[PDB]
Amino acid sequence: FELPLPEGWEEARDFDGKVYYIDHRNRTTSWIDPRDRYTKPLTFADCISDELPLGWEEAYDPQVGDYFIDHNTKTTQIEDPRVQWRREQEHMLKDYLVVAQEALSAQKEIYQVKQQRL
Amino acid sequence: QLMRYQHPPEYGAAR
Repeated sequence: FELPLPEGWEEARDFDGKVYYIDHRNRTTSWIDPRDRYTKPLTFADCISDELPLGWEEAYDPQVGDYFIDHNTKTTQIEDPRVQWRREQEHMLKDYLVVAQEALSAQKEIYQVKQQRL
Repeated sequence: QLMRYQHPPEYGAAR
C-alpha cells in the first residue's frame, strides 16, 4: 500500500520545480520524503525486505508452529535462519571483544610488573 | 566535493 503523507506534512515544489516536503507541526522543510523513514534502509547495511533467500520457505505445523524449509540442503529447522545468521554475526563480534580485551589486559599486567618485579 | 549542497526552501515560501 502507498502511504499518504503523515498529518501535518505537505508536498511542495521549489522555484525550479523540485519536490520538497513541508512539516507544519515543526515549521520546517526537508528534501526527504518523511515516508522514507519506513521504506528506505536505515544504513548501507540495512535491508527493508525480510524475504528469505533463494531456496528457503516459511512453513507451518499445527503442533510445532512456524518452521523453515531449506530446499538447498533438503533440511528443515524450527529457528528462523535470518535470526540465526544475525546471531552468528553478533557472536563473532562479541567473541572478539572478549579475546581482545583479555589480550590487552594481559599485555598491561606484564608491562607493569617489569618495574615491580621485587 | 565538487557539487555544492543545495538547501531546501525555508518554511513559509509562497503558495
